[PDB]
Amino acid sequence: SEQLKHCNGILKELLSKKHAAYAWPFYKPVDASALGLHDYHDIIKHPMDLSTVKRKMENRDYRDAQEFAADVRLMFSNCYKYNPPDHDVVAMARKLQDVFEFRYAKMP
Ligand SMILES: Cc1nnc2n1-c1ccc(-c3cnn(C)c3)cc1[C@H](Nc1ccc(Cl)cc1)CC2
Repeated sequence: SEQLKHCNGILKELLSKKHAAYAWPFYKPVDASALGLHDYHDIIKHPMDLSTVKRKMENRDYRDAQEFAADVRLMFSNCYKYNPPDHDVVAMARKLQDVFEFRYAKMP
């Protein structure tokens, strides 16, 4: 749909070089074992990341823009849930979510 094209545009922007300084932690699933975060999957029931959103978009998994937005917001919420509020990754999440929310609000 036209709204899903707008969502795909947002996704492309979130993955683009101009946001890479703060978007990079969200590019791929959290590899909890690689990071020593042995409680991550006890705390985060539904992991999400931009590569998974992209795969879902490419596979036409999303019914509508609302479903896409719920996944992007789940990704940020997982970050806010797991990490202390003063962690660098939380500051990066807030900045990337600001990009997302302002452009999602421009949906046709
Ligand atoms: C998102 C998110 N939500 N919870 C976490 N993550 C996260 C995802 C990926 C990476 C990572 C590390 N390497 N690669 C290639 C990816 C690091 C983190 C966080 N760690 C972190 C993040 C940013 C900075 Cl500046 C310092 C530490 C802790 C776990």
